[PDB]
Amino acid sequence: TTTLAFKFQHGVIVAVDSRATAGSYISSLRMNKVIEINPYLLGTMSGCAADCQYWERLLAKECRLYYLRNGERISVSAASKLLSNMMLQYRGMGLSMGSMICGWDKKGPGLYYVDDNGTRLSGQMFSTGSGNTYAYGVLDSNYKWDLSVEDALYLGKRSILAAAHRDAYSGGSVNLYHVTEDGWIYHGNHDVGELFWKVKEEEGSFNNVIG
Amino acid sequence: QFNPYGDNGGTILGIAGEDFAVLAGDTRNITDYSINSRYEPKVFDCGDNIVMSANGFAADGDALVKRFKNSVKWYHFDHNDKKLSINSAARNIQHLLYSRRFFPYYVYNIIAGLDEDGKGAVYSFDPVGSYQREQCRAGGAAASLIMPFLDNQVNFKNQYEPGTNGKVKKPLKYLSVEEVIKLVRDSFTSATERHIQVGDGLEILIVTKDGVRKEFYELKRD
Amino acid sequence: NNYDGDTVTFSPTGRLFQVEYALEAIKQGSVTVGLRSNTHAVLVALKRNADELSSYQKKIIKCDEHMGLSLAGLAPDARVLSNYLRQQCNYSSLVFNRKLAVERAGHLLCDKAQKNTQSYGGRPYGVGLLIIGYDKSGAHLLEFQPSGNVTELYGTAIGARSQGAKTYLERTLDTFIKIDGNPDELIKAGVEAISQSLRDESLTVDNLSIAIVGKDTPFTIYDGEAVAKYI
Amino acid sequence: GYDRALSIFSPDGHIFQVEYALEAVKRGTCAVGVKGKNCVVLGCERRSTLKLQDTRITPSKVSKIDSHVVLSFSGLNADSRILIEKARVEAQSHRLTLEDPVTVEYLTRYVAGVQQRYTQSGGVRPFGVSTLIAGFDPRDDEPKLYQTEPSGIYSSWSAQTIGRNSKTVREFLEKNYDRKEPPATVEECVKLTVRSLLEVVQTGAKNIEITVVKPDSDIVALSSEEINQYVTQIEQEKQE
Amino acid sequence: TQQPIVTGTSVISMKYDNGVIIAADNLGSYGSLLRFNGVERLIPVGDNTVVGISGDISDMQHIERLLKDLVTENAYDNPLADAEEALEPSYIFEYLATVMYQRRSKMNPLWNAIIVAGVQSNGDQFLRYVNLLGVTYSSPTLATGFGAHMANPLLRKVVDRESDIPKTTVQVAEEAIVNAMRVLYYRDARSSRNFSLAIIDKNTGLTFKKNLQVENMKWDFAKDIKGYGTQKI
Amino acid sequence: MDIILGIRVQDSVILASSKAVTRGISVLKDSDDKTRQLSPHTLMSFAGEAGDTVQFAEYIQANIQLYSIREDYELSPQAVSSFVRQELAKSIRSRRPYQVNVLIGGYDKKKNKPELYQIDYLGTKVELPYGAHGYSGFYTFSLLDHHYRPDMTTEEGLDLLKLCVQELEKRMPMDFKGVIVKIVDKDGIRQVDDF
Amino acid sequence: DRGVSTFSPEGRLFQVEYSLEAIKLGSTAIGIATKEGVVLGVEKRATSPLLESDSIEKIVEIDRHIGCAMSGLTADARSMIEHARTAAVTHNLYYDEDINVESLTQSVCDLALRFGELMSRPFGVALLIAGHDADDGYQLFHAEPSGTFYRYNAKAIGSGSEGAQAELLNEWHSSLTLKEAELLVLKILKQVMEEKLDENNAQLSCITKQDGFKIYDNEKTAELIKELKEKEAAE
Amino acid sequence: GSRRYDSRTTIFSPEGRLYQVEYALESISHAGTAIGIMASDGIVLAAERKVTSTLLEQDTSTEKLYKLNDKIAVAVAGLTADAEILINTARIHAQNYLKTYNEDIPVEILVRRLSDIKQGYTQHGGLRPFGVSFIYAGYDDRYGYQLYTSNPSGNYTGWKAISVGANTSAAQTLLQMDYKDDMKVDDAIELALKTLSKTTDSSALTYDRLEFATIRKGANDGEVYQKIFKPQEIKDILVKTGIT
Ligand SMILES: *[C@@](C)(CO)[C@](*)(O)[C@H](Cc1ccccc1)NC(=O)[C@H](Cc1ccc(OC)cc1)NC(=O)[C@@H](C)NC(=O)CN1CCOCC1
Ligand SMILES: [Mg+2]
Repeated sequence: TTTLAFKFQHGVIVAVDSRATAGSYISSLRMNKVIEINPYLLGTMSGCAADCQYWERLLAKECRLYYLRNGERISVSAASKLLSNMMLQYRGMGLSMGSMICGWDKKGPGLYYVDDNGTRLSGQMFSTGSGNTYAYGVLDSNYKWDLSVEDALYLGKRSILAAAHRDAYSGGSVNLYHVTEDGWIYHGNHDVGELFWKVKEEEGSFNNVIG
Repeated sequence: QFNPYGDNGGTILGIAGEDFAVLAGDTRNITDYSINSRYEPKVFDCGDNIVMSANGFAADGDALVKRFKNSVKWYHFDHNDKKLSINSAARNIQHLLYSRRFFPYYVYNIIAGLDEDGKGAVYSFDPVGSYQREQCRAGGAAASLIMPFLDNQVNFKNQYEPGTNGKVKKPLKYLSVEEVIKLVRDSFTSATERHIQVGDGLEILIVTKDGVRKEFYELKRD
Repeated sequence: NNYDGDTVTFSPTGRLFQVEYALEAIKQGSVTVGLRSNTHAVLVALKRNADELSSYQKKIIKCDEHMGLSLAGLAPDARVLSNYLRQQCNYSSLVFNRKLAVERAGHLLCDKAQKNTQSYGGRPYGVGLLIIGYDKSGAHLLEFQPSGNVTELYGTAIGARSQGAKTYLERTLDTFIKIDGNPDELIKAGVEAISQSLRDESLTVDNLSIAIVGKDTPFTIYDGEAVAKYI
Repeated sequence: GYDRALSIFSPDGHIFQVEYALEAVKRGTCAVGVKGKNCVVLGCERRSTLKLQDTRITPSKVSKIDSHVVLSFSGLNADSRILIEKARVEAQSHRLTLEDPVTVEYLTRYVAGVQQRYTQSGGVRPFGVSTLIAGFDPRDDEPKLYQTEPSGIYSSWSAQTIGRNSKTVREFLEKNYDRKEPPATVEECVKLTVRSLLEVVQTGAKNIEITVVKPDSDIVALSSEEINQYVTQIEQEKQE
Repeated sequence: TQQPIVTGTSVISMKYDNGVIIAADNLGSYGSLLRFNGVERLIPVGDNTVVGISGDISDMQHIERLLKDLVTENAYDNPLADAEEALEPSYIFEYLATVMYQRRSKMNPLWNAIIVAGVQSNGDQFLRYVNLLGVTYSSPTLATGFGAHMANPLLRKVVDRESDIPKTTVQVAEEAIVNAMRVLYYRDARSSRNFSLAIIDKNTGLTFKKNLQVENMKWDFAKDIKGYGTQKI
Repeated sequence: MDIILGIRVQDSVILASSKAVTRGISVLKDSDDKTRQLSPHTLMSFAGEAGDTVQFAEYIQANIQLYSIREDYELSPQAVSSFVRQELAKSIRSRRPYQVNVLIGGYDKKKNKPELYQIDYLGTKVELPYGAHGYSGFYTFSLLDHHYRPDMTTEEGLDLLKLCVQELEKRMPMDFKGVIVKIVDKDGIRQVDDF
Repeated sequence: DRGVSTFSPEGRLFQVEYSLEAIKLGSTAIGIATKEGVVLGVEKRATSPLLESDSIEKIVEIDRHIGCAMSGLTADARSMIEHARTAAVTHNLYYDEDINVESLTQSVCDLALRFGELMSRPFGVALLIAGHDADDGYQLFHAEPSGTFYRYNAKAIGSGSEGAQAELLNEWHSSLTLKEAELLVLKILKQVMEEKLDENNAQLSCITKQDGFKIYDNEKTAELIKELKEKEAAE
Repeated sequence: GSRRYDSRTTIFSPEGRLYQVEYALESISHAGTAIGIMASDGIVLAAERKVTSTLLEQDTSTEKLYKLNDKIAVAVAGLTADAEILINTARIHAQNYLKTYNEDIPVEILVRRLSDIKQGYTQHGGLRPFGVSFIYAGYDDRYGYQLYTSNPSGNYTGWKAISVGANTSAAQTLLQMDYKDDMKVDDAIELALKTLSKTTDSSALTYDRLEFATIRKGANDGEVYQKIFKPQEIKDILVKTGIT
C-alpha cells in the first residue's frame, strides 16, 4: 500500500491506493483502505488488512457509544487515542497496523497518525505504506495551505499515482475523500492504468515512459 | 517439534452473477504427494441461502464451517427466525476468524449467495478475517493460475474493441449462469492440467432466489 | 410456616415448601396441553395478555429441529431452561453428530432443577414445561416439574384449570394415540382438549398457540392466522 | 466474600438502607450552592460545638476534584473521602484516555453512579452522603451546579442546599433567588450565599466557609475576615 | 508437544457391497527395535464398529479406555442401549475427531492416525479417517502410514470409485486386504507377519479374526541374485 | 527517540530534546515535543522505544497531578524523581519492561534551587549539573566538562547548549531535526521559541 | 431475615413484587405506538422550582432507531441503558445491521433476574422501550424487573398508570396519526399530573423510520400544548 | 444457612447512625483518658493507664503511647489489641512513603490512610469495626506541629488540644478554659497533667498510672526529637508541676 492525508485551508484530503498482496502475488486489485467511522471521521489502512479492519471497526463502535453517552461527536484527538490505547494492549503480540484518523471537529480539521507500536502523532500531512516515500516527494514540493479543493484533490491523487507507478506493492486504483465541517465527501474510484496515461498526456510528466 | 498445521490442497472459485452466484471447488483431498480422498466435499450449504467453503487446512476449514452453521442456528433463536443476510454473515465470519488472531484458522474462505436487493454476491476472506465483497475470486492452491483468466474472461481486462486500437474498452456485459459454469469448468480443467493438487472431481453450488442447486463434474485423476 | 424461608429446609413432615410455592406459580400460569401419537407430537398453548393494548405472551419455545417445549409459570425461568436445552441438544450434535434423545433431555432438566432445590442462596425454578420431540425411538411427550420430577406421558396438561384437559385426554387416550400420519387430526384433539380448561374466554386467532413435531416434520410453531384453521 | 444483600426492598416498595442514608445526610452540617451569571459559590456550615480545632489542617468541607471542578457534601465525613478519591482518580483517568478534562456533568454522573452501585451490590451499605458538585467546563463560561444523593439520582440546580436545616435555607433561596436575573457579580453571589447560611448557622464567625469558583480554573477560598465583612453588612441593612 | 515412543504401523481398510473390512498388524515397535509382538490395534466398539489405530501405543491405550468408558456412559439411563440408542460408528468417530482436534489445538496431540470402520443403523457403510491434526476424510479405501503409499494403490484397483462398491464382494475385498498386508510385510521395515482382521457386515455382523499370518510369500528368486553389479559367484 | 540533553545552571534547569520522529526510513515529524509537565515547576523529557515513551510519561504525569490535587501541594523534584525511579525499577523485572530513559528538570520552591535528575530505563537515578541519554553524552560531555560553571546565567546556559547541539549536528551521522528547548525556574516552565 | 430470591406462598418472588411497588411511586411515563411512529412522553416532576428541569433526563436514546422512557427509581436505569446501548452497537459490529427492538428488549430483560446472594436486588425501575425495525415495524415494549416484557399498542407506567391505561383503552385505535398520538400523550399526562402541565414539567419524544429517535424541543412541545387547549375548548 | 447468625455490622439505624460505630465509641468512653496538647515549640501526649497492679512491670509496659516513626507518635484509647493491628499498618505505610518519595511522610497523609482503613470496616466486609480512638502527635516541614484524632467511624479532625477516652466532656472543658495560642511545651505539660488529675476516676494521680511523651524541636538545631518518658521521669515531672 500507499496512503496519504493532509490538512489544508478547506479541510483535509485523504487518498489511498487499492492493491493487496500476498507475497509477490497481487491478491486484490481493488480493496477499500478507508473506513467511514462516522460522517465526520475517516480512517486509513496500511499493514495487515485483518488488523486494520477489525480494530478500526471496533474504534467505530467505541466512537458511536461516545455519541450516545455524551450526546455529542467524539473529537479526532480522542478517537485517535482510543485506537492507540487498543494497540497498547496487544503490545508486542505482532499486530501490523498503520492508520491516519482524519476528521473535522470543534478545533477545526484534525489529522492523527497511529500505528501498531502505539505511536500517536498530530500533524498537517502524513503518508503510510510501502510507497509513502514516493508520495511524500510529490506532496512536499507541491503542498500549500492556500490550496483549492480542486487542486488539493488532484495533489493527493497525483501523489498516489507516483507511488503506484514506482512501488510494486502499490497500485490498482485511487480512492479519494475530502473532509469538510459538514462531513466527508467521497470523490470516487480512479483506475491507475487509465489515470496514468491521462496524467502523462495532460501534465507532460512520465516522459521516460513510452505511450 | 509438533506442527499443528497441514496443507490439504484443493482449490475453490466463487463468481457473482447479476441475479445468481456460484461457489465451486474440487473434491480432491491430499497430504504431500498422496491422495486421501477423490471425493471429499468442500463447499457446503449453511442455510439461509448461503454457501461456504474454507480452503487450506481441512481441520480448521471443517471447524470454521461448523461454527458458522452454528452461528446461523443461534441467529434464528436469538432474533425471531430472522434471515441472516449475506453481508451480516460476512461480518460474523470476520469475528470468528479474528477470535484466533494469534493461532489462526489456516484457511482461505469464500461465501456466496444473494444480497438483500436480490443480486449475486461473493465475499472473500483471508485467514485472519479481512474480507470484502467481490464479483470474482479463486482461492487455494491454483488461485494464481485461475484469477488472471477470470480478470480477462469475466471483467474483460486488457480487452479492447477492434478497429479503435486501445482507445475503446470491451464493454462489461453481464454473464448468464450457463456462461459462468463454462468458465468455471474450463478454469478447473486448466488448473488440473498444470497443478498436481487439483483433480478427481468438481462440485459446484449455484445459488438463486429459488434455492441452492448442485452440479458435479469429473476431473482428471492423475 | 417456620420452614419455608429457604429451599434448604425440610419441614417436620418432610416437605420442601419453597419447591411447593414454586409449584404454585405453575398453577397460576395459563393452560397448556401436550399430547402425542406414534408418528407426531403436539403442543397446544393458551396465551395470556396483560390487557387489550398488550400482546399475548408467547408460550412455546423451539430447542432444536426435532425438539421443543411449552411453558407455564415464570417465563424468564423457561428461557433459562430452554436455553440450556438448546445448548445440550447442540452439544450432542457437534460432538457426537447425534440428535439428543428426548428421554435424556428430560434427565438433564431434572438434574439442573434439582441442584437449585438442595443448595443455599438459590431458588427453585418457577415454571413447568411440556417437552415434545421426535427421535430414534419415535414420538415423545415429557412433563417437567421444577421439583425435578420429569415424567414421560402419552398426553397431559399444566397451568390453571388444567385438570379439565387432563381428564379429557385420559378418556380419549385410546383414540388420539392411534392418530398416525394425520397431523391436523392430532392438533384437533389437542385443541379440543385445551377447550375443556376454558371459562368465559374462548380460543381466538391471537390467543391460540400450536406446535408440532413428527416423522418428516421439523419442530414448527403456529401463531396468528396460521391457527385460524383450527378455531 | 461477604455477599449479604443489605439494601433490599420492603413491602411498601422502599429501600430503607438508602432512606436511612438520607437521614445521615440530614444530620450532616449544612452545605449550600449558588450559581451567579459568571461564577458559582459553595457555602458550608461548620458546627461550633468543636472549638480548640486546628483550622489549618482540619479537612476542609469543599474539595477540588480537578483544577476546574469542586465538590462539597453533607453527611458522613469518612464516606465522603471515598467518593472524592474515586472522583479524583476518574478525573485524571479521563484526561489520560480522552485528552480533555471531565465536564462537570460527567464527573457528577460518575460520582452518582458510584453511589447507585452501592445500593444494589452485595455486602456493602449506601454512602451516607449527598454532594454538591460545581465548576466550569473546559473553554466554557456557563456556570455548572449539580447535586447527588445516596440513591444515585442527580440533577442540575440554579441554587441548592443540603444537610441539617436545609429545608429552611432552601425556603430562603426559593423566594430570594431570581432566575431571570441571577447574581450578576461575585459580590452579589457571595452575599446571597452568606445570607442564606445566616438563616441557620447561629453565629457568623468561623461557622461559615465560602469558596468561589470562576471560569478557566479560577478557584479561591475566602478567609474569615472577608466573610465577616459580608456578615457585618447584611445585619446593618437588616436593622431597618 | 511430544514424540511417539512405542508405535504401531499401517492400518488398512476398504468398503465392499455389504460392509467394511479393516486390518492392522500386531506389532509394537520401539524405534527400530521390534519390541512387542502381541499388540491388538483393532478395537471393537459394540457389534457394529471397529476402530483401527496407528501411531503412539500409549495414546492408543488411552483412546481404547475412552471408548470403553463411552459404551458405559451410553448405557446409563438408556433402556434402548442395545437397540435404537446404541452407539453408531458416526457417533464414535465424531467423538474421537472432536477429541483429536481439541488436543492439537492445545498443542498436546494424541500422536495417532485412526480409521473408524463400521455399519450404520440403516445398513450404510461407514469408513472415515482422523489423525493427530484433527484432519478428517472419507474414501472407499483408507490406509495410514505406509499403507497409504502401498496398500491404497492396490485396494483402489478393486474399488476405484463409489460405483465399484456394490460390485465388490467380501471374498474379493478380504483377498485384496490380505494381499496388501503381504506387500507391507515385504516392504515396511516396521511391520510384522502376524496381524488381525475385522469384517463388519450388515447381514452377518462383526467377524473378528485374530492370529492371522502372511503366507504364500515369494523368496526363491533371491538365490539367483549375486553381488551388486559385476560379481558372478 | 534519540537526543535529550539537560543542564542545571544558577537559577534554572534547561532541557533540550530533538524534534525528529522516524518510522521505517521516513521522518514522519520534525516538530515533536518529547516532554511532559508533571507539575508547574517540574518538567520531564524522555527518550526510548516507540510508543512506550509517551505512555510512561503520561502515566507519571497523571500520578503526580493526582497527588497535587489530593494534597493541594506540589511534590519536590527529588520526590518526583524517586517516584519515577521506583516505577522504572519495578518495570525492568516485569514481563515486558518499559524501555524509557528520562531527564527530570525541576525548580525546588522550598530550597530555591534548580535540580536535574537523570534516570535510565533500569531505574538508575543520578543528580547531575548536566546530563544526557544514549549517545548524546559521548559528543557533548567534553564541551560541558570544559565550559560548565555552577554560577552560569540562563543565557550562558543556552549559549553552551547551542555549542553542544552544533557539535552533535557536525559529528552525529543522525539528522535529529534540531531541538526544542525549555527552561524551568522559579516562575515555572517556558519554551524558547527561537533556537 | 430471609432469602432475596425467596418465593411467597402464592408463587411470586417477594423482591420482584416489592420493586413493582417502587415503580408505582415513580413519575408517569406514557407510550403510544402508531403506523406513522411511536410517541414517548414523561412527567418530569421537579421537586423544587430551583431545579433546572431540562437536566431531568427521563427519556433516553438507545440507538438511532430505538428510544426509551423510564419510571420508578430512575438511578437504576443508567446501567440498563448502558447495557442496551452496548448491546445495540455491538450487534451492529457483529452483523453490520440494526438490531431488532424485541431482541434489544430481551437483552435488557436478561439482566432483570440476575440478582441473589450478580447484583443484590432487582431493578426498581420500569422501562418503555420504543423503536422501529424492518421486520416488525413500529413497536412499543414494557420491560419490567420481573424479566418479563409485553409488547403494547399503548402503555402507561408510574403513579397515574391505571387511570391513564383506562384512558388509553378508550382512545387508542389502529389508524392514529403521529400528531394525534402526540396530543393524546399530552392530554393523558395533563390529566394524571399533580401540577399543571407545560413545556417545562413534561417532555415529548418520538421514533420514526426517516428521522429516527428525537426528543422534542420545549418550543415544539409548547405549541402542541397550545394546540391541545384550543381543540379541547372547541367542544 | 449462615444468614441467621449475621449481626450485620455495617448498617444504618433508622436515625442514620452506624450502630457498631456508636457502640464502639461507648466502649472507648470507658478507656483510660488520653490527652494531646499542641504548643508553638512542640506537642505533649499524656495518658492514663487503667487500674494497674503493683506487680505490673511498668518500665517494659506500653498500652497507651506508641511510636509510628521518628516524627509521628500516637496515644491510644480503647482495645489495645485492635490498636496494635492498626499501628503496625501505619508503620508500614510510613516506610512505603519514605521508600517511594525519599521523604518522611506528612502527618495528615498517614492519618488519612489509617482513618480510611477504619472507614472501610464500617461500610463493607461485615466485620466489627476497630474499637480504637487515636490521638496523632506529629511534625513535618509543611504544617509544622500537628494534632489529629481518629475514631472508629474513620472520621478525623485537627486540634490545638484534645482528649479521648473517659471523661472527655469534662477534660475538654478544662482544656478550653486554660489553653492559649502563645502557649509553650513546658506550660502544655503542666496543663495536660492538671487536666488528668482533675478528670481521673482514681483517688490520686501517680507516676505508675501514667504514660507521657513529648515531641520537641528542643533537639540540637533544626530537627525534631521524640521523648517517651520513663517511669522515673514521669515521677519527676509530677513533682515539678506540683501534683505529688
Ligand atoms: C500495501 C499493499 C502493502 O503491502 C498495503 O499496506 C495493504 C494495506 C491494506 C489495508 C487494508 C486492506 C487491504 C490492504 N496491505 C496488504 O495488502 C497486505 C500486505 C501485508 C501482508 C502481510 C502482512 O503481515 C502482517 C502485512 C501486510 N496484505 C494482506 O494483508 C493480505 C494478507 N490480505 C489479503 O490479501 C486479504 N484479502 C485478499 C483478497 O480477499 C479479501 C482479503
Ligand atoms: Mg492434477
